[PDB]
Amino acid sequence: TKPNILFILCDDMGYGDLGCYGQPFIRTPHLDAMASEGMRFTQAYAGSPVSAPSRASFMTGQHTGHCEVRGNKEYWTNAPTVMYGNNKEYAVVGQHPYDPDHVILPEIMKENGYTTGMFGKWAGGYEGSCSTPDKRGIDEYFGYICQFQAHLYYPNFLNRYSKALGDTGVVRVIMDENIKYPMYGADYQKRPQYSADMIHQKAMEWLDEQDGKQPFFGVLTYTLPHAELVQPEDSILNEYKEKFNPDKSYKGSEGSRYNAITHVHAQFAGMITRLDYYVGEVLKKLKEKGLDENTLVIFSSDNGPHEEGGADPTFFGRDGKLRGLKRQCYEGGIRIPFIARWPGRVPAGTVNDHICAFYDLMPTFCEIIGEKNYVKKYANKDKEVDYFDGISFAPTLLGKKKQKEHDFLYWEFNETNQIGVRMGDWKMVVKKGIPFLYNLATDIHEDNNVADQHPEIVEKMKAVIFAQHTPNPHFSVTLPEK
Ligand SMILES: O=S(=O)(O)O[C@@H]1[C@@H](O)[C@H](O)O[C@H](CO)[C@@H]1O
Ligand SMILES: [Ca+2]
Repeated sequence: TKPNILFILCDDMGYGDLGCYGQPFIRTPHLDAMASEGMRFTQAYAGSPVSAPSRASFMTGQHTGHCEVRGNKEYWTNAPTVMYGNNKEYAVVGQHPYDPDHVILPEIMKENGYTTGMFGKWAGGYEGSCSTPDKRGIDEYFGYICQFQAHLYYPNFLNRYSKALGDTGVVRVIMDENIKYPMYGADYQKRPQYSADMIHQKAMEWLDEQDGKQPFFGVLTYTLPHAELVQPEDSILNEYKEKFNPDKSYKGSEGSRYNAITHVHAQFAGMITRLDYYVGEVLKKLKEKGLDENTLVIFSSDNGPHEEGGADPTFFGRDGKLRGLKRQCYEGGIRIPFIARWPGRVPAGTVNDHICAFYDLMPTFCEIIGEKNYVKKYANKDKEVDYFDGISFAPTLLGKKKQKEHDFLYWEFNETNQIGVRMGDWKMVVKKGIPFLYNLATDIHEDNNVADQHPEIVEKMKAVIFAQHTPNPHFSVTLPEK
């Protein structure tokens, strides 16, 4: 009968920003109940310390030493204008496209008889590119094609692809009341069409059309709690304007599409309690429709905590254990919350220390849906080598037999010019070609560089960097000396 699978992947949430992982100032009751009926992962990693490559890793089953997308690259900077009211907007939006000759996860599900849904941020390819959801195995899409467009929670348009409405490809749905008002300044909050509510409703309409004939695969890529720090001025926000006193404000960034706002500690806390509430409505709806015993639901985040649009990770991180933010190959930039729930399949109230990353999700779903020897089926014969880097963690997720272990995890990132490797207790961060070494068992906060005492380990972990990194012309890093 094949099981349904939902993956809820949010935007710029830290390892320590949820209650069940140890946040002290924000309520997350729906996700904490999910973990209490679920399995909570303690050593789970993003594909990258930043959005586009992390999402590419998940989609491709490849690490950033091999992947086509290894960073954020914009294709809208020199696009022509289009006017929505008095608002000058970009006529083509989005980021670098996925390689059309390497398979992604939505296309494997389609081959296996699933119907496919995706609600929120795409960030896999610009409008008109070789990689938009219509061409890469998505039946029903609604949200933001472009990472930069997602900066505004009250935008001029959102993107749609709907077989059901007989769209021939991606269109723009114009937000008719928003366009009457500026994009920046005092009058911006006169915009009434809030993106995260409108995108959550479309996801919920899709789900209510589902029944126990065809299996369904859903990607809920909601933008909370990414900047800007603007939302509805309702009860959720007011609870936190109460708890936090005094509070700070944000001056704004017109060039970054982050609007000025007051009570920034209140804004950020409200945005996480709002996302928790959405996840409450998903889990209830699955029970309401008799879907709960045959649906796997996973919650995670695309990278480490942020400091954009008035965010204050220092205040919210008071009791946290990990070093660093988004963009850093330090543990705080890559390690993320990961919760799984499947009544009577995934054991309830469990913690799981298995060392795993987003590039492991492709083989994990393949093993769950019955699709055997996926590499030989989907690998491209016209390539000199078609890399697949993942190991399935389906065994440990069902607490059964034969869990296999990585020799290493690997990450590289251009903006901070860093490389990260984890090999058991040992962790390497290369900065501008110089290796730093830490033991995570004696030093989780990565305070003591012990490269001096451990040269045999340093060379081994360089031997991994040399074997795993391939040329990519679009994104570059400095390798250490041989
Ligand atoms: O989470 S990320 O998408 O990496 O956030 C980044 C954001 O920090 C940066 O300012 O602009 C890019 C645009 O591609 C993304 O929106
Ligand atoms: Ca992100």
